[PDB]
Amino acid sequence: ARSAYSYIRDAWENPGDGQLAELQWQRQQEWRNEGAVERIERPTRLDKARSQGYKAKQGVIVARVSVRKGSARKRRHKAGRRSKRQGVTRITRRKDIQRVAEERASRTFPNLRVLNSYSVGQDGRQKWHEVILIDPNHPAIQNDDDLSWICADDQADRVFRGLTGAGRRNRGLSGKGKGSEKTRPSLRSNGGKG
Amino acid sequence: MQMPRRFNTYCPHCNEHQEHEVEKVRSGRQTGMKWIDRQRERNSGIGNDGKFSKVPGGDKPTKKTDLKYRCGECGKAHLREGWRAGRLEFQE
Amino acid sequence: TGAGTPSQGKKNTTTHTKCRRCGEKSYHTKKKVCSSCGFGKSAKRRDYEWQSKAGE
Amino acid sequence: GRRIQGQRRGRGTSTFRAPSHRYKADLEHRKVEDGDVIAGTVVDIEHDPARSAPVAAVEFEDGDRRLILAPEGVGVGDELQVGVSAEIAPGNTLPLAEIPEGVPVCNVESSPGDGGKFARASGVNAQLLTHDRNVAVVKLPSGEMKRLDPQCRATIGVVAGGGRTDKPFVKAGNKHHKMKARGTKWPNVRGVAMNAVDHPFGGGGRQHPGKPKSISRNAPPGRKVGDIASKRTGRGG
RNA sequence: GAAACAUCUCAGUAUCGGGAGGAACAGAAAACGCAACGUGAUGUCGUUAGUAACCGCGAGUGAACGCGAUACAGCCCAAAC
RNA sequence: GACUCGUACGGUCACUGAAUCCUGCCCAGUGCAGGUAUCUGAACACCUCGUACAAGAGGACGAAGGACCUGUCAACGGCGG
RNA sequence: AGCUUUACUGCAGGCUGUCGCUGAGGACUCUCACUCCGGGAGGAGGACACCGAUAGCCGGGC
Ligand SMILES: [Cl-]
Ligand SMILES: [Cl-]
Ligand SMILES: [Cl-]
Ligand SMILES: [Cl-]
Ligand SMILES: [K+]
Ligand SMILES: [Mg+2]
Ligand SMILES: [Mg+2]
Ligand SMILES: [Mg+2]
Ligand SMILES: [Mg+2]
Ligand SMILES: [Mg+2]
Ligand SMILES: [Mg+2]
Ligand SMILES: [Mg+2]
Ligand SMILES: [Mg+2]
Ligand SMILES: [Mg+2]
Ligand SMILES: [Mg+2]
Ligand SMILES: [Mg+2]
Ligand SMILES: [Mg+2]
Ligand SMILES: [Mg+2]
Ligand SMILES: [Mg+2]
Ligand SMILES: [Mg+2]
Ligand SMILES: [Mg+2]
Ligand SMILES: [Mg+2]
Ligand SMILES: [Mg+2]
Ligand code: NA
Ligand code: NA
Ligand code: NA
Ligand code: NA
Ligand code: NA
Ligand code: NA
Ligand code: NA
Ligand code: NA
Ligand code: NA
Ligand code: NA
Repeated sequence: ARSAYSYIRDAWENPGDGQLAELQWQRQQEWRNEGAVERIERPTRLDKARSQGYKAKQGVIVARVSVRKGSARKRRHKAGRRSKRQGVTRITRRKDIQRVAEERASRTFPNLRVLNSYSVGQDGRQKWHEVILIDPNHPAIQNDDDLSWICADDQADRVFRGLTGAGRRNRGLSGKGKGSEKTRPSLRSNGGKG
Repeated sequence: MQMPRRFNTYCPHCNEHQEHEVEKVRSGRQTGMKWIDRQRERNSGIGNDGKFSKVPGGDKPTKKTDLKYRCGECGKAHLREGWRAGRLEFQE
Repeated sequence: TGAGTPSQGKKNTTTHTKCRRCGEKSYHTKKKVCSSCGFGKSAKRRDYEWQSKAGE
Repeated sequence: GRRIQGQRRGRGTSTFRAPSHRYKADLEHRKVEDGDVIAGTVVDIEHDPARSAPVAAVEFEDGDRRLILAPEGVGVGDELQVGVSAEIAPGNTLPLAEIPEGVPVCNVESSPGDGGKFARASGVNAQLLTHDRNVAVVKLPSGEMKRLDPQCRATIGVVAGGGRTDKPFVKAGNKHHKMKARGTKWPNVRGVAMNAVDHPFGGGGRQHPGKPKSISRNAPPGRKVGDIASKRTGRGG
């Protein structure tokens, strides 16, 4: 039979309808008054969190992060530039807001490592994402066969090197075939043309 | 100059002389779906758009003759070289 | 007044001093920042790629 | 070119800033839970460096000592009041509603409780005209008819120092001393006296503006100079 | 550079911000598409090829599948119960 | 964030440059501003055509702006045959 | 190279429509988001404004 989780999931397919709609219209009011990064005791979207690796366990942390909506906040050129490079308004960043969120979170918790993140809505001027972080030093995690992998040294600052899930997707690594000639194994090894 | 609306002449399709009717080529309408149309949309961005930033040329003092010759029997038309003519009016 | 020799006479102000962190006489005692190692501005040591030829 | 003077201003550097650290008080109406029972005595009359007009030191019944925007005719010893029931005399502050129409008011609040915004310069005064349960109309010193919340507090009387503008500065030095007490760069060089690079009116073999002086409202900073969105110019007709 | 120059080119180069390791990254197909009764995770090397593709269709720019090699390795959750 | 511990007797933006006698005529062009029946005026949504969808073509509505009208020269300037 | 402009091409900026935030009953009411004033209670404003996106106009300010 359906899991209880499936209901949380099925409700979030349309955050603008039903009870969830009224829930958001309410939460966001408190959210808009919270800070850039807020640690929260429980995931707002349980199905999604667990689906992404979450676990009600010691060393597993979650924090909601809000980032501004829109294009790049860019400064107009202060020296000679050909028309092509004189833009300001339409320039957008190559890293998506969800990735900016994962990074701001990880910096808030210097000892933790980003495991994954998911969207929890947006109002007219900002987006909120809940990031799941892990304490690579807690034995509760060092002894977990499903998460201890994030304890290895080579997983340090994984979010800053785009090893996150949203990182790899944003790096154009989803497709294993056509279209990923300039993305795999890395953007940089491909001359940064991806 | 003046020009007969109809007259006998060679029909390249029938391969035999027949009465043709002369009409001025009316411009067909563009679809905006040709390859060039997609390149304009694709290649236009921030700053100058290269070729797509250029504007219409000018005019020659007199234009050449742009006509269609329709074979009165088979109904098929053919084109011919044109010649400079300040004005062209048909007779009947 | 000439901007040359005559304006050289008022130069008795101390700015750049021996740096507590790198030992170079680049610690601006008024700004409290080392122009050489970045002490007082950066936890990380001051360093730029333009300090050497691009392919080296 | 180079940024024009109007642009250097915004950066808020020393040259353009006001000598705030030399200012006495941020004149604002007192707050009263209600009742109006608040009253105090004028202890002194000081000079206000920020407004070139007198200000009054006042001690209230609850120990609070604060400078106040003094109207004309207030002297040491006098007792002033602040509240809904305050007496209707010069120097007292009460909401427009409790104020009788046709009475000169000063230091009027835009939003009730904001502390006073309108009519606070030397000798000026607002004019309460219409009352209502909803709107209290006041005629500001500019001549405009301002619709206001009757709950907006205001002081009775005209501001002190009236007529300050009647005497001419006579000499640059006097202007200098006044200018030094304000957030203003002075003296003023005419744009037409500058180089093209420095101002849209600069350049030429003789002094005259390049184009016409009336500039569009939409003009960008760096170009909005001269007669801004003038509806007309000159004195004729 | 295009014998000017704006797209293009120089070049995702120089330079800047953040960060890992002894190597990084990638990686067990919602692949390929010599179309098959076929191949079978990923890097890399040789080639495919200056080919296809781009481009004031100017100057210029420029892959991939496959193949021959190197080395090979395959697994764990979420949910159902 | 400056102006601003400021509020039109303010402060901003310009021109002229103490006093004295004065400062004519011109709103066609250009600028600014106000108005505007009508005309013109983009995109979204909407209607028609087209396409089992889509590209695309047309229509209706019409913002600021423009046409048109007015004000204005101590506004740019003009004051002849 | 600096400077100019009704040189060519663009880029900021201002104005304006539209979409999102955004809700209840071609003109209108409301309050619950949102904004602002108030120490608070509460007041004003209010689906507009702000902000994000886009479209047209102006645009040697660059
Ligand atoms: Cl991390
Ligand atoms: Cl013809
Ligand atoms: Cl003054
Ligand atoms: Cl194969
Ligand atoms: K170039
Ligand atoms: Mg363009
Ligand atoms: Mg010098
Ligand atoms: Mg000063
Ligand atoms: Mg104040
Ligand atoms: Mg002057
Ligand atoms: Mg000069
Ligand atoms: Mg200029
Ligand atoms: Mg002169
Ligand atoms: Mg002059
Ligand atoms: Mg060249
Ligand atoms: Mg590599
Ligand atoms: Mg050429
Ligand atoms: Mg290239
Ligand atoms: Mg391929
Ligand atoms: Mg002079
Ligand atoms: Mg030059
Ligand atoms: Mg506030
Ligand atoms: Mg220029
Ligand atoms: Na961290
Ligand atoms: Na790319
Ligand atoms: Na493209
Ligand atoms: Na000039
Ligand atoms: Na050349
Ligand atoms: Na050249
Ligand atoms: Na090109
Ligand atoms: Na005129
Ligand atoms: Na005029
Ligand atoms: Na020069």
